[PDB]
Formats: sequence, C-alpha cells, structure tokens
Amino acid sequence: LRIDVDTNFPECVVDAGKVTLGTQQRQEMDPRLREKQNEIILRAVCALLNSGGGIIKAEIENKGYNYERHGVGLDVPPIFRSHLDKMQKENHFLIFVKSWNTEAGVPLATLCSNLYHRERTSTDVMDSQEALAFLKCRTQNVSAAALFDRKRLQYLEKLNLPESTHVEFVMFSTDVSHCVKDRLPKCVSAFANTEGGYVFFGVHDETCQVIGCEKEKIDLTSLRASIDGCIKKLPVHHFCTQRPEIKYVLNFLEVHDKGALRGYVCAIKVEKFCCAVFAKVPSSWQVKDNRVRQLPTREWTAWMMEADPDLSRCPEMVLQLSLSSATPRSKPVCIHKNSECLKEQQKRYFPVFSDRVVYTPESLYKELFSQHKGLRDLINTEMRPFSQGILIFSQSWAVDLGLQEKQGVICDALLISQNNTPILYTIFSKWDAGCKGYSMIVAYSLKQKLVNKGGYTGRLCITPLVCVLNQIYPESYNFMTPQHMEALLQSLVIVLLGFKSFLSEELGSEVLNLLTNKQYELLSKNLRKTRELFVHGLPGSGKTILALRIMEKIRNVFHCEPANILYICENQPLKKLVSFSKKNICQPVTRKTFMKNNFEHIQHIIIDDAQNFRTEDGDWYGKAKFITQTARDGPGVLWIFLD
Ligand SMILES: [Zn+2]
Repeated sequence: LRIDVDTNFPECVVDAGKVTLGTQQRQEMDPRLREKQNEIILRAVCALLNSGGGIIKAEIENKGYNYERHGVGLDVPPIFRSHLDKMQKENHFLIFVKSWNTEAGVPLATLCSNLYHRERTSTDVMDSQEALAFLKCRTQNVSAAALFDRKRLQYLEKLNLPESTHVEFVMFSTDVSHCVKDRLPKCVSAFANTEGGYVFFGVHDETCQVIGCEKEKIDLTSLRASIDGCIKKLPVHHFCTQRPEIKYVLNFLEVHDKGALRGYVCAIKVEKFCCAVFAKVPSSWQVKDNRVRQLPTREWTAWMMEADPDLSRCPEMVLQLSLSSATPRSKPVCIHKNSECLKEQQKRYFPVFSDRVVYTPESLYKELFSQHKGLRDLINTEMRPFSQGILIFSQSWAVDLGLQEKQGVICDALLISQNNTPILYTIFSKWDAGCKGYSMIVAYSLKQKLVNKGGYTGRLCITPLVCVLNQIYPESYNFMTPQHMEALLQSLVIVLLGFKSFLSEELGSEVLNLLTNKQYELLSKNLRKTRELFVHGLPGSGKTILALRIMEKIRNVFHCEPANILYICENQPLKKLVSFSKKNICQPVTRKTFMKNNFEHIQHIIIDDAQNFRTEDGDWYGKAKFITQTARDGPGVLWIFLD
C-alpha cells in the first residue's frame, strides 16, 4: 500500500496494487492470493473510512474484465457495503469510499475488534458494538479444577466434564506447538474477557475423550516457554491503576495407556482479568504520514471510548456536532447558549434558496468585480448553465484553509449547486504550470477539512476547475437533495469558523468552537490591502483567539516565517499558551524585552493590549511603525489589539 495525490481526482488515492477480479476468476485462482488481495483491499477501505474517505485504485490483472458481466469478486463485511462505490476504467478498478458516519455508535471503523469472548460453548470475536459496550462496562469450576489436579489420565477415559462457559477442549493438530500458539491467544482472550475458565489441549471436544500427543515431538520445557511468551506478549489494556499481569496457571496432565505413559493434556487455567485483553492489536487502520498505519491498542481503545465530553460541568455550553452523528476524526463543537447555533450561522453566511444563484461574499464579489475588468463576464459565463446554487469568493481559498497563497491568483470561487457536484473555480491573471497543482491541492484540502474537521457524513466531491481571466465520479456522488447541500454548508461554517477552543480542552479530549461575526470579519480582511489596523477593545479573549489565527494568515499570505512574527503580549498565561503550542506560531515577548532588545529581522508585529504600555518605557508606536515600514521585503503588518 501507499498514498498517491498524483491522480487527477483531488482525493486520497490509495494505490492498492494489482487485484484479480471476477467472481468466477476468484474461484479459479489461488485461495491464498485471493484472501491476500481481499485483506489488502479491506485494509485500504478501513484506512479511508477513518481518514475522511477517498479513492482506491487497482491495476486489474484480468485481461478483458467487465464490471457488468464478471461481477466484482470481493468478500466484504456487511457494514462496508453502504460506503463503497465501485467503478471501472479501461485498466483500473476504482473504489470510492465515503466517511464512516459513526453509524451504530462505534466511533471508528474496525475490521475486527480482536476482543474474543466465550459464549455458552463457542469463542466468538466481539463485534464493534459489543466491544464498545464491553469496554464501557469494564471502565465504569470446582469440577474442572478437580480434573485439573488429577495426575493419572488413562487413554479414552470419557470425561464427565462437558464443554461449558469455563471449559474448552481443543484437539491436537499435527504440530502441537504451532497449533497451541495459534489457539492460545483466542481462548486466553476469551477466558480473560469472560468470567474466566480452564482449557485442555489434547482431548476431543464432543466425545470428551483423552487423546493427548506423542512424546517424541513434544517438549514440556520449550512448550511452557513458548506458552508464557505468547501469553505475556498479548496486547492488553488497563482502565485500572495497579496494572497487573495475566494471572494464568499451566499444568501437564499425564496420559497413560495400558499402564504406559504416552503424552500429556496441556491444561491452562486463566483467571478473570480486571481489564480488556486482546489476541493481538485490533485490525483497525488509518492514513497517517501519507501511508497506512494501524491504530495502536492504546489509541484504538481511547478512540472507541472518545464519547462526547460531559458538558455537565459547564451547563452553559450547548453541543452542536455530537461525535455520534459525525465522522471518526471529527471533534464536538460547543457554543455559548446566547451565541448563535450552527444552523443560524449557516443560514446567515451561506443562504440557500433555489430561485437564483447568489454570492456568499457580496462585498468580496463586488470589490473584485469593480477592480478587475472581465471578472464579471467570466463569472457570468461560467455560472450561466447552473440555475440553483451559491458562488462563494475568497481572495485566495488556499489561505482560508491553512495552505499557502500562490502568485498570480485573482480570486477563488467555490460553487455549491444541488443536482450536480460542487465546483471550485480558480481564476488566474496568467496561465502557468501551477494552475492544476494549486487548484487540486486547494480542493483536496477543502474536502479533507469538510469531512474530518467539519464532519460531513454523506458523499462529497469538490470538482476543481481553472480559468485564466484575460475526472468523473459515479452517479451516487452527484448531489440529489436540497437537504444535503444544507449539511455541506453547516459543515463549511465549521471549517471556516472552527478553532480548537482553550476553555474545554481541559474538560475532555478536545472541543472546537465557533468564531463570532466580528472575529471572522476582522480575520477575512485582506492583509496586502490593509497592513495596519487598530482594533476596538475586544471583550474577553477577542484579541487572543483572533491573533492566534491572524498570525497563521500572516505566515501564509506573506510567505513569512514564524520567527519574523513578533507577538508582544504581557499576560504570562497567554505567553505559555501561544508559545508552548505545538505549531510554533510566533515569539511571545513582553513589552520590557520588546524595548530592551533589538529586532533586526522582525518583519511583522502584533501587539496585545497596548493600554498597559507605560510611557516611561518608551514611545512604542514610533519604533514599531519604523521596524514594520523598514522590514526586509515590504511594509510589515501592524495590528494593535488595544482596548
Ligand atoms: Zn487491570
């Protein structure tokens, strides 16, 4: 497996190698290879069901395959069929995967939980719903023993002990060691998860007759060694404090025949473990570092129980995107009770009514049309066929996500239109070799933010097109309702207004929040048009929540470095919260070290709460305006979040 963005689709094109398709062709080939390819494809599907959906290519080995005649041939878990959409190109099978929709409670998509469990007679793996319930419940035999201590066991002595919740008979295979190592994780996991029961290797399970193995190949020493190894190597988890170890006991019940010993019956007694025990790491995957990565048992078990954090501590908050109706990688979104919900923000920033085609930014489309001549003609030409939708403009859409603005890009237009794929229009003053690259990367990052961060469950593709002002998805991906583009815009409001809140990242895992109208206004303002601004006093964290994003914008637009964005803030909690952040935004230095040091290379400066600047320290405004105006490249930006 790998991850390829080189494909025309602006998505996560997992290259799953070459498969051999066709049901009959599946039946008439190597079953080992069939299972290998099926497992690889399901690996890729489980990877894309978490990461945010994408594509799976496959170089078909079958010459003359046809998706209408020969079928597919893939054996797929039943829950992994509501998401896959298959397709064929002349020599490439494609499988388009949407998100996971956190359907039926389970947060992430799992192939198999590998949390075995023993029912009345059989050891079955807990499905994802059972495993989630089982973790949620652990977080919040005298007769078989008498048999266990028995010394003499004669051949074919029919045991009075029947298979039950606490016993299990497993006959010996050809290789006793290989078979016991293959079966021990299973039964040990089963017993530890359940009330805890014994297991006897070497005795038939239905007739319950002592058989054992021949002594010529078995060695009790190496057997016990391998058993304790493969029993302590089991990936376990622990919701408790002591963190004990798997407390088992092993015994070799003797085996006699006509008064002559001929083998043993490996009797293993596993006690009820206080925490979950796996047979190996869960078979769940994701796409990380642009490759496939198996979620670690600790992260798997802390993700399956990543319930929406209890907002009972702060009864003033209100939840708006629960993780029970979102994607795997989404986070909840709480808003103050008085601040507007997600629905009002959607209907205010991106209205939807089918009588015409409107523009989300009236002032951005207007100023762009009053400045550039011909932009109005190009937009009215491209926007002519579509009758219902909304065209949204942004001085450069790559910046509103977090990417890096390019040179020679007039503006970016996204059109949300029902009954057709949403279309991204990127308008260039001049054609070059970066048109396609920039458009595809902006569209790909936009879809990723809409799915992962925004939490869009249904199918979503953003079609990128470039126009110099001077592929094909299946029918499923084409919108079909006016009640799903409403979901797309309720997710876009989150993508363009969501920030990782600081108030509640102590209240749980992590909880996003929504900027007000004034903060998004002051953020959307063009920097290359306004390199100097004095902001009215912002109540509460106004300036901080805004500055932490204005600095990312400053780094992206001006191609500046984090080391050239000075952040002059006084309060020490602000200093630690901004500096010790993992993203390395700026250099928070107080007013004292501001005027007690020389900044030779600082280009952009953002000041916080100039109301506390003492005059005896020095006339800060002159020095600041000097160091910005005389910056290395051009007049630097100067934002003073005074009150
Ligand atoms: Zn424990």
